[PDB]
Amino acid sequence: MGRARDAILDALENLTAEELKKFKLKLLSVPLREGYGRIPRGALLSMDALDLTDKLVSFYLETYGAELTANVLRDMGLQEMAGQLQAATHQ
Amino acid sequence: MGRARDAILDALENLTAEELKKFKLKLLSVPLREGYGRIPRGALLSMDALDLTDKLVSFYLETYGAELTANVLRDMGLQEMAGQLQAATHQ
Amino acid sequence: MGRARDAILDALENLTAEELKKFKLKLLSVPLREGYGRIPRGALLSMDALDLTDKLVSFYLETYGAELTANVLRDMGLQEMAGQLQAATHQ
Amino acid sequence: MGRARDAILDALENLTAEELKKFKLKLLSVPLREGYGRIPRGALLSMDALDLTDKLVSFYLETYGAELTANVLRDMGLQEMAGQLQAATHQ
Amino acid sequence: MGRARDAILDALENLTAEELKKFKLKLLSVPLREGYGRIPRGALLSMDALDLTDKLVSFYLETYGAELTANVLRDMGLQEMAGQLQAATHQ
Amino acid sequence: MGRARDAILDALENLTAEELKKFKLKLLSVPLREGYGRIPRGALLSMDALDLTDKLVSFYLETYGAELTANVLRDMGLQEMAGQLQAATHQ
Amino acid sequence: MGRARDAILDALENLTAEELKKFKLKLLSVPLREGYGRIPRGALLSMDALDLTDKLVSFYLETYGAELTANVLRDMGLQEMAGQLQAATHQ
Amino acid sequence: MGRARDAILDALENLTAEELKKFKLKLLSVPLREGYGRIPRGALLSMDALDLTDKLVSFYLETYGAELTANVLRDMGLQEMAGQLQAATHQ
Amino acid sequence: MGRARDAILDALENLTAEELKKFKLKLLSVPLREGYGRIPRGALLSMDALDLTDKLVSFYLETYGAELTANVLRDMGLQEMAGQLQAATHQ
Amino acid sequence: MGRARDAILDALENLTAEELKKFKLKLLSVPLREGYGRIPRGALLSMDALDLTDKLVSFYLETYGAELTANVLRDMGLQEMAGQLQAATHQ
Amino acid sequence: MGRARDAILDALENLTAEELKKFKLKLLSVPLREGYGRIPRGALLSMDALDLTDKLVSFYLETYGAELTANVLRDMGLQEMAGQLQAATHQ
Amino acid sequence: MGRARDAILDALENLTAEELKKFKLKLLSVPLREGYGRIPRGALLSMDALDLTDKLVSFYLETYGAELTANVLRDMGLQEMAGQLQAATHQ
Amino acid sequence: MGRARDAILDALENLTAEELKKFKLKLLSVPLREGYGRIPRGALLSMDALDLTDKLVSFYLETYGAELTANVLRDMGLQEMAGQLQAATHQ
Amino acid sequence: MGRARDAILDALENLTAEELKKFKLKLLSVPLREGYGRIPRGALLSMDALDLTDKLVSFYLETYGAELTANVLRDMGLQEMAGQLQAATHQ
Repeated sequence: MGRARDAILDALENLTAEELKKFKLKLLSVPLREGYGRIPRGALLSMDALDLTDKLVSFYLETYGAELTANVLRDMGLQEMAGQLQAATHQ
Repeated sequence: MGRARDAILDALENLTAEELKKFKLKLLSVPLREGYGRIPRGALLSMDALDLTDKLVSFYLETYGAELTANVLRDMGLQEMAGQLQAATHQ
Repeated sequence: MGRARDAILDALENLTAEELKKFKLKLLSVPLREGYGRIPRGALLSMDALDLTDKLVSFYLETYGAELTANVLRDMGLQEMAGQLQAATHQ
Repeated sequence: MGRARDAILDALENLTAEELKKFKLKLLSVPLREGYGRIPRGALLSMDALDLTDKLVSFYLETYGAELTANVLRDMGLQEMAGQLQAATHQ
Repeated sequence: MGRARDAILDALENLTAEELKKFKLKLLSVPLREGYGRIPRGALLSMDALDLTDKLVSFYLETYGAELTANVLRDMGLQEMAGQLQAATHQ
Repeated sequence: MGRARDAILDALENLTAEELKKFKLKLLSVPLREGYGRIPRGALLSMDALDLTDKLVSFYLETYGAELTANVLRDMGLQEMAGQLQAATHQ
Repeated sequence: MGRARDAILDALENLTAEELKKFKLKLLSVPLREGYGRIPRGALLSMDALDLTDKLVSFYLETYGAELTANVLRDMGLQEMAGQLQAATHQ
Repeated sequence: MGRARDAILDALENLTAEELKKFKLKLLSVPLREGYGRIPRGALLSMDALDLTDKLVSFYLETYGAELTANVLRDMGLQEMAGQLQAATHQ
Repeated sequence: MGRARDAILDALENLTAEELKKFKLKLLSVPLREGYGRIPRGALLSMDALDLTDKLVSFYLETYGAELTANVLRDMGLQEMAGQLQAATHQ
Repeated sequence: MGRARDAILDALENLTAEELKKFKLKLLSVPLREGYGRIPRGALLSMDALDLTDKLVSFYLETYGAELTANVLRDMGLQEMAGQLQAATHQ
Repeated sequence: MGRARDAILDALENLTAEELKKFKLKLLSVPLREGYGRIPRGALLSMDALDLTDKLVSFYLETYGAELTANVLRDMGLQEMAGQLQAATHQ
Repeated sequence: MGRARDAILDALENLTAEELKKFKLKLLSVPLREGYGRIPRGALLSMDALDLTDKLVSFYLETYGAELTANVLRDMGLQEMAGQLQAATHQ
Repeated sequence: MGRARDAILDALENLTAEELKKFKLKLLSVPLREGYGRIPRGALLSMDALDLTDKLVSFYLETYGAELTANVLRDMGLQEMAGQLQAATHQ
Repeated sequence: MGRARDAILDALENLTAEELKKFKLKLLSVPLREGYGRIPRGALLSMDALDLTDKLVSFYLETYGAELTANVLRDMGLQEMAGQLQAATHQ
């Protein structure tokens, strides 16, 4: 199996309990590519980091999951974690 | 078979674990059209979203089930979920 | 032979294991027209869906069997199955 | 056949699994008028709502069964279900 | 020929597969009037409802058979079938 | 189905979590008219607003439940909420 | 015939299925007086309450069967059933 | 049947979940009179209030069960519940 | 015989107890081609993964069963299991 | 001699006992061509797979028997057994 | 007589009932060598471990039966039981 | 008949459901004396306390069964039940 | 049998519930040696420590199971636990 | 049974939620006498005062459990509670 389910985790474990809430909230309205579903609010607003990584790799694929996570992280301002995630995923 | 069972599921899965309890509680006293039964309290206060959608579509019909769910959601305040459900059901 | 023995089966097979028990219990006290016997308690509380349909069509005629099944199903609130049964049997 | 086997069911399905256990426990020590037996503890501690209603109407007659159910429900506090049961059975 | 042979059947067909065994067990120890024999344990613990009714009406008389069946049903707790049998047999 | 179950909820939702504890505590010693039970401590000291409304409408009736809630709210000082509840319930 | 075949039932029927298995297991190692056989393990671990009472009264006598049942019931802790069984059998 | 099985419940429902664990823990080491068994630890640390009352009235008798519950409640500090239980049981 | 009965299992065994229920629920209303029956609701809402795969390959053929499972999995959002299912079945 | 009795046999042995009862029940109401009799209920509701195949090939002919059993299997939902049966019988 | 009928048993008795169903399911679609028949689905989905071993050694020979069991165990994941079976069979 | 089948039960009944699963798991890898068999994994991971005691006394004799139970309890940490079992068994 | 099933357990019981979730998550994407299967996601995300150890020793052998557990523990950071496991396993 | 399971509780309920964590942490490294096991981290870092007392008196005996608790309490500075525990235990 691909390692992308780990590189996401290392990016979502560096977020404090305050930035994780913001990440989950931003995940509710980020534009999505065609053919991909959206996580329901009831489950999204209660998952912790681990379930979030699992469901991100589940709904989307490894490549698109990593790209979406990086885009959301750069959207909220945190570019250190976003840069680390992009570096880990690309090569 | 009507697709309104999926529309109700897509609306009841966007409610938090606390809003679902409110929905189930309001379902106990909402006025009902004549000839339609009322869900017993013993099972109402224990079902999750999936069982709730199934039993809602079973007890009432597709059209009346969607209408009742929209009315209950509108009553409790959530104006976005009711709008989405009405848009999905009407056309 | 009449097809009413198949419409009842398609309706009693759509009930979960808990609703079938309720159906069998309510079959013990539903009002009956004159000239029609009542299913004994000893055998009724143990039959599955197939035996129940067979005994319903044997004790009661096809028209009255379907009508009684629809009435009992509508009494307990399950009206999707009742409407399906009425549509199947009337025409 | 009398309808008392139904009005009891509607009383026992409107209370959750938590106080159904309390109802079954109270049924072991409720005072009984002479000539009526007591439900054995071996089955009473595992019977669900449907079986409980059936056994209540079987051991106890319709009038006394409804009266005993109403008295037990009133004893444990729930006076809405007790009121509904009295209204249904009395007239 | 006596009609109460039917009524006993109507009383023993309302017993599920469980309390029929209990009825047969109580038939081995119920007190008996003088001049009446006891059913041997070898064949009693294997008969169904029909054979049980036939042998009950054979060993004892029609009136005493009905009375004994009613007494055993009353002693084991079932006070509805016993009342129904008494109503059927006395008049 | 009375609407008094919804009027109480609106009364128990506009008060903060700090005074919900005070309301539940005052509910333990409020005088009660004869024939009505008292909610046990073990359950009472743990239910939130929704279960509290359900239990209040269950143990007492609609009219008495609303009156008791209004009286308790008036006792703890909140005159705005008691007035709103009385206005909703009376007409 | 002896009535102790009934009282024994009244002891083995008011205990749950979880402790019936414990009773049957403990019946395997209880000491016995001389001249009395032991119930075979193959049949003992499968009988229900009724067969257990019948076999207990068959293998042992009325008095010794009741006494052994009371002793075993005391050994497993249940003293209410043992007390009522002794009260029934002694006089 | 004695009513003391009802008083004990009224004493075990007036203490919160945290105090129930303490009660069950102190029940593991309270001194017992001779001839009375001790509840096994495996089942004692998992029962709720209802099963606890049933087991207490089962292993011990009505009077000793009430007395032991009162003594344990007094030892663990709760004097109000112990006094209420003693008042309910003694007269 | 065809190997697609193994791939479907490999897709249905990667779902937790929660989205398996969603899969079963959405299997009740997915559009079907002509000549293909619909799984009865009574048995569908109780099967585990293994029975579900067996029945899916039974009612629908190898290719259509795999395609329907893939479509349903895509509809609920899980496009990781759907992707591998399509990869396995197509070649 | 015609080997259609083997195709019917190995088609009816690929379905569980639960589906065999459904097959036997639906055999009671399937439409029949003129000149062909109907299997009586007395034997139909008791035969196992082997003598069922024997009776199907006896009452009807090889071609008509295979066609009828294929139609019944198709109607009750199993499209996999029906397809292989048609493939075997046609050529 | 060969001992492979025992080595298979020790392999099919050391796995829980959850993966016994998986074993029986995968036995329906595993590739088979030429000249070897397939176990009918009607009986296969109901046998326990002992009947399964007997049928495996009857349909397939000792060596091929052991080899097929080892292959099926390997495919489903369990490589501890498969290694034990290979060690017991080969030498 | 030895009493060691009881001392084991008292040892396996004073430990909660969490330690019972650990006990059963450790029973799969404990070193065994020569000439004694090992309990198969299929049945071991599903038996409760009573079945576990029966099988322990069946496979291993009284002395070795008690000694093995004491050793397993000691190895898994519980030094109180192990000491109690040793005291009960040795003298 | 080998002692390796005990070394793993002691490693998995010394990490809290939050690290067990991380361990089970990293078990979904760890590289695997050829010929070894992967634990299905549906069952993996719900097992506790004991079931996890059982499955780890089941799918992978003792040596590879311990090695993989140590590798995952080092990957997720815990170096004390991995060192203890390696010391227990190697000698 | 010894009273050491109570005095230990009296020493652990006088600890606020802060130094209880310190007590549980220091319980992970306190030297142990030979023959006694160590509580795993998985449970030690989540158990409350009552579970802690139960597991302390379970893993160790009464005398050693009390002595070890006193030693740990004295180690972390709290001498009032250690002195009280010693006074309660020794005499």
